[PDB]
Amino acid sequence: KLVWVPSEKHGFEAASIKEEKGDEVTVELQENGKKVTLSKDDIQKMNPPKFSKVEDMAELTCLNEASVLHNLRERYFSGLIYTYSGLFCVVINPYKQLPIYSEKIIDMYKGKKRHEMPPHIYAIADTAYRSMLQDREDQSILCTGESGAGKTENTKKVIQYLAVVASSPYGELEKQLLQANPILEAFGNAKTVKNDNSSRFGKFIRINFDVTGYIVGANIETYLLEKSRAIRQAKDERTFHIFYYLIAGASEQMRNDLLLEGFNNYTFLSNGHVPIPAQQDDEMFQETLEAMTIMGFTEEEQTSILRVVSSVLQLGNIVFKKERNTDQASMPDNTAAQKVCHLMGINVTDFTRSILTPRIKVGRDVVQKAQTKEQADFAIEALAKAKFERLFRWILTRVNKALDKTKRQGASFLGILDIAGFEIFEINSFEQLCINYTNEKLQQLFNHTMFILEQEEYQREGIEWNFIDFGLDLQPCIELIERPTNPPGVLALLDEECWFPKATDTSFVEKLIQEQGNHAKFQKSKDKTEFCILHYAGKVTYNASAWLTKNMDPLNDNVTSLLNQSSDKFVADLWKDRTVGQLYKEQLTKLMTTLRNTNPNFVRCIIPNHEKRAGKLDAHLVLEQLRCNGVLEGIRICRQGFPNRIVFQEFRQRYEILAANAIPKGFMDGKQACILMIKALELDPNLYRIGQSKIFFRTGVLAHLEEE
Ligand SMILES: CN(C(=O)NCc1cccc(F)c1Cl)[C@H](COC(=O)Nc1cc2ccccc2cn1)C[C@@H](O)CO
Ligand SMILES: Nc1ncnc2c1ncn2[C@@H]1O[C@H](COP(=O)(O)OP(=O)(O)O)[C@@H](O)[C@H]1O
Ligand code: BEF
Ligand SMILES: [Mg+2]
Repeated sequence: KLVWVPSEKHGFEAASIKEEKGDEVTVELQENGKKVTLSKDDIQKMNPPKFSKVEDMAELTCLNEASVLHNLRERYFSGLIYTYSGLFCVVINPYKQLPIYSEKIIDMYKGKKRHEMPPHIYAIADTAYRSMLQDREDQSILCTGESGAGKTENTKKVIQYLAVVASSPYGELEKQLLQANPILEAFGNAKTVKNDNSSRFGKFIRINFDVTGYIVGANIETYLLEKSRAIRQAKDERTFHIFYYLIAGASEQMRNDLLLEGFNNYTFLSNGHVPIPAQQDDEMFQETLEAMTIMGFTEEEQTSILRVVSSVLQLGNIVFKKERNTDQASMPDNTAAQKVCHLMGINVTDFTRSILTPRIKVGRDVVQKAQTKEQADFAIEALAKAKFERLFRWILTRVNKALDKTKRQGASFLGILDIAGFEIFEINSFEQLCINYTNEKLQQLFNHTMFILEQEEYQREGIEWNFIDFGLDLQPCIELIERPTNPPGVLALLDEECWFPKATDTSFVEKLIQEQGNHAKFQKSKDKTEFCILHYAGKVTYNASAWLTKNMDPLNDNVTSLLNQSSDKFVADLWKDRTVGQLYKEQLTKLMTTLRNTNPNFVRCIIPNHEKRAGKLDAHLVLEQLRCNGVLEGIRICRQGFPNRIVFQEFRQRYEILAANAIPKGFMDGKQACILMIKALELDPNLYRIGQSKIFFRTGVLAHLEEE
C-alpha cells in the first residue's frame, strides 16, 4: 500500500493511501506520519524493491519522474554517481574524490559491453571506441550541463581512458594529450560563485585514430572565451587562473623581468587576492610551467606568454583624466604607459598619440581627432580583452601544433564536446544569447537522435511509429535567432542595425519588436533595451545594452598597427592580422555539421546543490535539471508509448511460473510460446504489441505481472 506523492522538501516522498473518495486521496507520509489529502493524478506509482539502485533506468516497470528521481537519489548516496537512463547517461557531481578513476578500473572496462559492468564514463568512452572500429564511423561524447555540474571532469576522464586503451605508460603524444587541459584551463578558467574552476570557454576536442585504433593526433576548437573577465569581476570571483598563478609563483628574477607588482596594485584584479580552497596559486604556477614543458613550449615561449599576461594587467593601471573644462582625454602620469609599452615592445610616445589623438582616414583627407576620457578607457579596455583572447588563440594553436605534429589525420575521430550549458542569470547579454542559441541546437540534436534510434527500433520490430521529429519543436526558436531573411532573426537584425549611423541598442530592440513581435517564441518585457525569448528550458529576459558595440567589436586601428609592428617577435605574432554574431553562427554551423555526421553519446551532468557540498542532493534542483535536459519530456513520451520491451526467451524464463498451463511439454518457437502465456493471462490487445524479437508493453503492465 506504498506510493510516491509530491513533496515540497524532497521533490517526491513515500506515503501510504489510508482513504480514497473519488478523485480525492488521503495519504499518510512514510516519514513523519502527517496526513495529506491530494488528487489521484498527483499520485505516482512506486517500483518494486528489486529495482533498488537499478543501473539502467530503462529496466523500471513504472517509468515516472518520482521513480527516476528516487533511483538517482538512492545511487548518489551509495557512492554511485553514474546511472544509465536507457539511451543516455546521467552523472551527479559528488563534490568529493571517489576511488572509481584508478588504473585497475580503466583495465576492467577494456572491451566491456555497456551492460557487462556497472555504469561509468569509461564504458561510454569504450562503447564509442569499439563502435568506431566495428562500424567505421566517427564518434562523439557530449558532456552537457549547468556551471559546476561535471562537464570538464568527465571530459578529462574520457581523455585519460582513451590515452591508456588506444596507446601505441604512456608515450610522448598521450603524455602531451593529457597536458592540453592543464594549460588551457590555466588561461581560460576562473573562480566563480558557481565553480572554483569554471570553464570560461567551450571546447570540442577531436582525438584522431589509426585504422587499427591507435591515437594518432588531436585538435581542439574553443568557443566564446569570456575576454571581459580580464577587465572586471563580480563579488568573490577571480580573473583567469594564470594572473594569480604568475603573481603568486614567479621567481625574484621573473617578477623584475616582467614588471609584476602584487595583487592589490592592479585595477584589472577587482577583488585582490581571493584564494581557491585546497589549492595554492604558487604550486599551480609550477604545475602549469611543467605542463608547458611536456607540451614542448621552449622557455622563450613560456616567458613571452607570461610577459603578455603581465601587459594585460598593466593596461588596467593606465589612468585618463580630462583637460580642464573639456571632455578631452589627458594622461598626466606616464608610469603605466611606459611599463606596458616596454612589455608590448612598442614606443610610448607613439602609443600615447595612438590613444589620445588617433589618425582616421575620411577620404581623401585624414582626421586626427582628440578622444574623450570615456573613448580612451573603452579603447584600453577593448585592447586588453583583445590581447588576452589573442593570447588564448596563440596558446591554443601552439597546443594543436604540438598535438598534430605527426601530419597524420587518421581514418576516424572521437569528438568530445564540453560547452557551457543553459543558465538564466540576472543579466543575460549577447554572450548568453549565443550560449542559449547553441543549446537550442544541442537539444534539437539530442531530441532528434532519440527520435531516430526509436524510429529505427520500431521499424526493426515492425511496430507502428506515428510520431514526427522530436527535434522540430526547438525549430521556431532557432529561426527567431538565426534566419537571415523573409522574417529576419535576432542576429540578422543586429548585423543590419550595426550599419545604421544613428543606431542605438533601443533602436535595435524597436526594430526587433517591429519585425518579430508576434513570433511564437518572442515576448515583450516589463527596460527599453530588454526583450524575452522562450528557449526549450525557459523564458530568458535579454538586455541588449552595448550589443551593437559587442557585435562590431571595435579596437583602436592606430595601436593595433603599432603592435603589429612590435620590436618583440612574439607580440608581433599576436597582432599578425564580418560580425561577431555572423562568425559565431559559422562556428556553430561547422560544429553542428560535425556532430550530425558522428554517432552521439549523451552524458548529462547534474549539480547536486548550489552550495558546492558532498552528500547533499537538492531534490527540486536535480528535478529542474532533468526538465531542462529533456529527461522529463523523455519520461512523458515513453509513458505515452511502450516503455518496456522484453525478448521472448527472457519473457518465458522470467514469467513461466504464472502461465504454467499455457506452455505444453515440448519444443516450441519463442514468439509462439509467449502468445499463449499472453492469452492465458487475458491481456488487453491495446496493452501489448508482438514484435519480431521483443514484446512491446504499455507502462505498468509488467508491474501488474510482478507477483508471487
Ligand atoms: C523506453 N526507453 C527508455 O530508455 N526508457 C527510460 C527513459 C526514457 C526517457 C527518460 C528517462 F529518464 C528514462 Cl529512465 C528506451 C528508448 O526510449 C528513450 O530512451 N526515448 C527517449 C525519448 C525522448 C524524447 C524527447 C526528449 C527526451 C527523450 C529521452 N529518451 C528503449 C529501452 O527499451 C532500451 O534502452
Ligand atoms: N566526477 C567527479 N569526481 C569528483 N569531483 C568532481 C566530479 N565532477 C565534478 N567534480 C567537482 O566539481 C567541480 C566542478 O566540476 P567541473 O567539471 O569543472 O564543472 P563544469 O560542468 O562547469 O565543467 C570540480 O572542481 C570538482 O570538485
Ligand atoms: F563552469 Be562550467 F565549466 F561552464
Ligand atoms: Mg567545464
